[PDB]
Amino acid sequence: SKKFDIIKISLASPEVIRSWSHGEVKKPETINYRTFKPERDGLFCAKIFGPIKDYECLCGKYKRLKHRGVVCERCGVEVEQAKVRRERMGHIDLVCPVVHIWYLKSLPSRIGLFLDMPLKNVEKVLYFESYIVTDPGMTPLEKKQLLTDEEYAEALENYGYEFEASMGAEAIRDLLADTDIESEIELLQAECEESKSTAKKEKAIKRLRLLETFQASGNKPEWMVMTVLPVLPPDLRPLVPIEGGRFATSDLNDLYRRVINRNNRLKKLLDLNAPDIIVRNEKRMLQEAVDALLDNGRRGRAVTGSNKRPLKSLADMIKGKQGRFRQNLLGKRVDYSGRSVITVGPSLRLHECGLPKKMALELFKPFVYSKLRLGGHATTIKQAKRMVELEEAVVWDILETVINEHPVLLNRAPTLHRLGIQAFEPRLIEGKAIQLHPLVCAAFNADFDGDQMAVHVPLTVESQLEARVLMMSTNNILSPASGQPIITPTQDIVLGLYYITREKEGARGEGKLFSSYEDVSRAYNSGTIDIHAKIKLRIDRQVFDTKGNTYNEKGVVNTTVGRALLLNILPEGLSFSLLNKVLVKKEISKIINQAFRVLGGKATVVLADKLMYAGFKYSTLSGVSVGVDDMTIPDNKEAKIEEAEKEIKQITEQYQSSLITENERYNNIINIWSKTSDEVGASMMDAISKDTVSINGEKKEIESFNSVYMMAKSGARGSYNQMRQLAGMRGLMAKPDGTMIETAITANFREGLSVLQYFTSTHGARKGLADTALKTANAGYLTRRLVDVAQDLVVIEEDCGTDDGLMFSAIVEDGEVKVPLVERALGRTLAADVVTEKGVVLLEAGTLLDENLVELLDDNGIDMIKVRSPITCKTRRGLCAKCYGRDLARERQVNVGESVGVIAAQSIGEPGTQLTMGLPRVAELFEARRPKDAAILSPCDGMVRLGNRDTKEKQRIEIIDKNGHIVEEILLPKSRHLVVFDGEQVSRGDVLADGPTDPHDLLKYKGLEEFADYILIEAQSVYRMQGVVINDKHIETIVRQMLRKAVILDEGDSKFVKDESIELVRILEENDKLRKQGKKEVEYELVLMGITRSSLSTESFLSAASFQETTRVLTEASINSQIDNLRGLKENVLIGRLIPAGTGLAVRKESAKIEKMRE
Amino acid sequence: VTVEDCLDKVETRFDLVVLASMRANKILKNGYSESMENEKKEKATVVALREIAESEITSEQILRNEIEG
DNA sequence: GCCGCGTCAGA
DNA sequence: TCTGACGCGGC
Ligand SMILES: Nc1nc2c(ncn2[C@@H]2O[C@H](COP(=O)(O)OP(=O)(O)O)[C@@H](OP(=O)(O)OP(=O)(O)O)[C@H]2O)c(=O)[nH]1
Ligand SMILES: [Mg+2]
Ligand SMILES: [Zn+2]
Ligand SMILES: [Zn+2]
Repeated sequence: SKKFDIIKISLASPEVIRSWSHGEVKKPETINYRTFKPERDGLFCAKIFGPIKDYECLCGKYKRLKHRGVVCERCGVEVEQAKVRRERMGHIDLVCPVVHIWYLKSLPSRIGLFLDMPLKNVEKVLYFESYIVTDPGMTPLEKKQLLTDEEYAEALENYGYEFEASMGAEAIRDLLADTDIESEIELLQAECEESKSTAKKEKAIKRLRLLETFQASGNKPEWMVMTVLPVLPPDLRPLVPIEGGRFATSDLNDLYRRVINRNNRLKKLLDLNAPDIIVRNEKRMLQEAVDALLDNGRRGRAVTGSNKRPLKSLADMIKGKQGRFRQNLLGKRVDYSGRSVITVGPSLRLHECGLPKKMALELFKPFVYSKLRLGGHATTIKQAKRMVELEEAVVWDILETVINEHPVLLNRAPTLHRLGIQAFEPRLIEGKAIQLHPLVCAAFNADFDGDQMAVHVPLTVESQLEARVLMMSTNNILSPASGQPIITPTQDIVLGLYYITREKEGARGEGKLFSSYEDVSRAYNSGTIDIHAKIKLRIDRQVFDTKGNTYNEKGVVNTTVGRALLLNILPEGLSFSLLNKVLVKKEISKIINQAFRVLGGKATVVLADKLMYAGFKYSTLSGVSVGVDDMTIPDNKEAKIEEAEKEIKQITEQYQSSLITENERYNNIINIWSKTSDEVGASMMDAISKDTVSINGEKKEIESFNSVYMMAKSGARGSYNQMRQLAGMRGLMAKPDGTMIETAITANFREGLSVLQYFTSTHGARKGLADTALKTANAGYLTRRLVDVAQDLVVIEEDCGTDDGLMFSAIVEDGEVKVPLVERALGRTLAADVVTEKGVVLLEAGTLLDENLVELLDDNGIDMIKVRSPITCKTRRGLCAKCYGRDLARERQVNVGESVGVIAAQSIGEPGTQLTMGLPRVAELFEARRPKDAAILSPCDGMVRLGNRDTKEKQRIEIIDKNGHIVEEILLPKSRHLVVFDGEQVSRGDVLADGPTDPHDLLKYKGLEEFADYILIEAQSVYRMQGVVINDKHIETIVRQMLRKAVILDEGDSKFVKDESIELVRILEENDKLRKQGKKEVEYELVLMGITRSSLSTESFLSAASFQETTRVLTEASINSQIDNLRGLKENVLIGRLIPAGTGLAVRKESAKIEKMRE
Repeated sequence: VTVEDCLDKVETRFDLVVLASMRANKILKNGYSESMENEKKEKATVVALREIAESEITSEQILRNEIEG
């Protein structure tokens, strides 16, 4: 089909290397010093690699169209395009074979396992320190024997010939060549047949697997030692000249030049028959040079240049963050991109953004050229460029027409979540400052403090249409992580609405009656009435019921003038009740959610734009201002401070007598200071919040109109703690240790602080600033690990059809419910039907929960329900739509082709940065790290007792010892106190030692469900305390990847207890399940692994290699000759192929439907 | 666009995008760009979405169009 | 059968 | 710094 659907990695034989090489390099010459041209047999030599110029020989004698494929007799250079040089490869002959550095230093080294001997002894033989007998002979000395030089001489004298003890790489290669796999494997298995792997046998397991893999591959074992090395093409290692008359040279070129000269010197020494010691030194130096070239510093200090920086090995380039796999493969810097400053752009629409004219012209310059050619203004590309250079007036109109309906992508430097990248329609604007909508800013998490954004333009028709369909700002309203809308007003827009909504007990025009909103607006324009004044308005409009029935609402309702003005903005089908309130920021978000759920996204977007317009206009009219007088110090603060000082003096008097201990006095002083500070803070709130005025008929307290209180009450900006500090006191200040300083600050920001008090306060701020910068890297690393673990997960089928799920109940903390069961179960389908205590079934199985449906469970008071989950999902390497249930971002069942794993990984990672104490505990839970001295669990159920030597090896009679007499106990430390009675009926998997729960024990003993419940409770408990909101399903999806490995108790056709993939076991069980009869296909027990351990264990070598540990993964894959189908989103991106998710799956399904109609 | 109107006829939000792309490619290959109508009217890709919103084109009919070409 | 010393590898 | 994994050397 002309397409390669598979990629395989295998060891390369010497014959294969010779076939790859187009030429052989004998002398290390790069370029002639006088003239910058290729050397005759140099690494840059033109004859082997190719011609520098296209269809031009190096001599230049053959320079015409008449000869294209001809080869000049004068020079080896062929006539062809210069591009051939990059793909052209060369080989260097080696006088003495060199062992590969990667296999020898594999850690575990493959050569050491194959020879079944210590790595140190092999290194000693390689260095020539020792002699190994290649041929056993009739002599007693074993073939695997290291002989000292005096011992070797004595053996030669006693036995003379009949035995061989060569040293260096040649001896190791000969030993590898003279090995019989069939003889060794059968004897090794026979040792396996007598299985004693408590200690000695465990090591032997690896050798059998390695031998079997080698036999299956058919690759020669001796191939690991290389008799010849290929040379990388010159273009990959350029020596191109630069300004200042200097040439940049790659590190690889220097290593290649050194190796070639060393090989030439070795050959000359062999030709001269020079002394053996000098030959040995030359052989060792050549081996060291080869090791340095493949990877310098692996076993020795790295060689360095005149600069002294360590040289870069070929292995170094492919690995590391600067490595080729993650640096250029995923960096992919792209053209048609712009970075500019961001402006508030308030007049702009929610879907419209402001773009500078110059940037738009540069980005669409090719499109402008095409339009000009179509117009006929310019008949040539050069003419169009010249007209564009002069910025002709007609060009601007053409640019406006071209960009009228063209989408653009805006991105930020930290893309924590998919919401960060969005698509807007650009409108030409003056100035170089980019303008974006204020509401979209919250999703971007950026502010106008000099922040910079990058704009990308989609060229393809599918990409531009696709970005508009799913990447548009209007499309994203609710957060992917949570249902709550992200488009709600954040700062001033909320404050103006809150100010207008407030009512005044006495105002001009109070008690007036207005028939319609227009009449109230005319009255406000006159200004005789007061906005805070109370009026009665008759309102008649349709209302939408939860069932969706529409009913007419009519009558006279008392409302504030501001609420009546806001009435016009509200759309039809929405009750006036939501507007009839203080309209606090929490209320505005609830109103937006209600509009989106019933009215729909478009109506909600229109309502948000109207609210944003109204808030800006009203806030300016309010003209709220912040002043020093606005903040008010408490009148009784001085008396409280004096009382606290008197209490501290009394404590000091007690300590001086020696009556009280120093530690108790310090604790008492800290408590007294904290109580005084809290009382001072409580007093300040009442005075600022409460204002007393002499209204007609007497003086009464009314809510304060102070700007600071309104801002704090509004919740748009600020908080109670900041108000307490400004009008209150700093009080206790934490030192770097965090222990509160005994002295406390009674000073406040408005009154200022003493120099000593400011110095005491300085440490805490500095410590916090240091903590904020360091934490940024950890959150990103954790998010990357989560993405790697859940990267391939996706939804491929509507229904798995499994009836197995999990039990859901309210997570009471013992002091409060904390989470309602309905909220926890909301958006989740039910695995089984629910039967009421009355015995009448309420909900059928496989029914998705809905807010209307959720009411019944509370009404029926059912505290426990069973719901389907990803862990329970039976699909192989896929998630059914039903198990995920509600997407939770579009308020609909998740559509097929959506990548749940990527979203789940990103949603947990983004919230982590805000939370501080905290991230490490979550990381430990994800890694499945086991706590030290966590506890002990006993599998057998039996009476618990002690009395077995009392030596820290105390054991108990787990066997009953009555029906059958047996002992089932293991040694445990007597250091910790026992948690069991002298006589009791011990149960299987019951805790015997108090301490932290162990994650591994629960899966094998308590089962998967108990472990899943514990993990969910811990993760939700940690996230909720900080107030962050995360859906339970997102946590569970990561857990499903955590358990893909099981131990096979019975190997009917498979291996033994060695870990195997669940997907492999199920398919193998299926193949033997009905292939002949039953065949005892398999018996397995699930196991728990760390997220990094799971990611490295992935079947695809390329995905594992890219994440990290590339050299080790490559070395393991090459011996196995693993053949890998990409089977992944990451594999496709490296090959630049469409991923098997989202649009790509849909295109394939549509193509499959198209084939049938022709068929 | 809001794509919300297009979604009533089409399902999943992915099949609709693929159908719109195929329709836009067919219209561009139809020679529709005489250059006298492109300036006065919106781009073809939006036109395909408008046709889907009207529902006149019919998603099933679009699949039949691929065989013709 | 184990204490206690060690490499590697990422931050 | 560190964590662990993996080690693998002493007894
Ligand atoms: N100010 C504002 N306008 C909105 C908002 N939502 C929609 N609109 C306007 O409604 C029109 C709807 O455009 P379509 O994409 O065709 O309809 P759709 O929203 O139902 O998909 C747009 O017209 P247009 O072609 O973009 O330009 P125009 O017709 O508005 O001038 C847009 O300006 C909003 O939140 N704020
Ligand atoms: Mg900033
Ligand atoms: Zn020539
Ligand atoms: Zn499923």
